Amino acid sequence: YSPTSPSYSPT
Amino acid sequence: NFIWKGFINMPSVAKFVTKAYPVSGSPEYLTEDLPDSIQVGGRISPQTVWDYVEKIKASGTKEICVVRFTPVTEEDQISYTLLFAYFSSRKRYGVAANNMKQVKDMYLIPLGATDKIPHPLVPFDGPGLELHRPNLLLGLIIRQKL
Repeated sequence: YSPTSPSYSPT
Repeated sequence: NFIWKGFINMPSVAKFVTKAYPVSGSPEYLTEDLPDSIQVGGRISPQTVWDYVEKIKASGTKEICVVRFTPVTEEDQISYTLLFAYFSSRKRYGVAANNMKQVKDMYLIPLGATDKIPHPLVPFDGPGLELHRPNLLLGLIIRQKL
């Protein structure tokens, strides 16, 4: 089981 | 007794040299897993990170390392302060975009001098953080364990 990195807003 | 020395680089905000010191679960072999220059490629809400961190803990497949960044010169400190203010004023954490193979995520956390340590990182397993401190950038490193 491997949680996916959350999305973020790019800068 | 610093773990790593290199750049934090957030395009058009600040680029400076820093030393990273252990806070919690941060062995010196982290030196091998951080690039020469950490590229800050995004920003993210703290609540989103803390939700992710508790799934990471439940998986048992990662290690959560906390490090403390320190500016190396007075010139570095000016930019360090710019970057702290960038994230602090927006209530955001920074997201690294150029992680090495063993690092799943790295977040940059602005910790105000009188702020309380965000509770998912408590308690520390390592030197920890002193009570009396300047405004700090912490690095939250999510590293592959197994």
